[PDB]
Amino acid sequence: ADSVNGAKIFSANCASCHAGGKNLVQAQKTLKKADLEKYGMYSAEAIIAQVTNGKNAHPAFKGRLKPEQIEDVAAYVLGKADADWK
Ligand code: HEC
Repeated sequence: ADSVNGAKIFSANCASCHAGGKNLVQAQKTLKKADLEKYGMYSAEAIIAQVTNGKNAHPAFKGRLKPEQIEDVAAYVLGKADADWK
């Protein structure tokens, strides 16, 4: 997958709710590494799944994003989390 492209996908599709790796509307569930771990989301497969089909009422992106773009934003998210969202 492509982290750098994922940044772009993230800015257009995720950052409204997850700016800075945070969660503007549900502060308990951010994209920081510790919160991803807590919720069993610290993996590309988990993130892809969440974003694709959107369960837990999460926005679903299958309609508007290609698989490859979903893979890309997931790798982006994991990279950022590892870097503590800079
Ligand atoms: C609001 C309109 C959102 C947009 C757009 C996206 N996300 Fe989101 N995300 C949102 C909420 C309200 C929650 C918490 C409830 C839940 O379903 O988990 C989340 C959570 C996530 C998580 C899990 C974070 C954690 O458990 O700590 C991930 C990994 C996630 N969101 C990823 C993500 C991505 C990649 C997005 C764009 C493609 C995206 N979200 C958009 C709300 C909203």
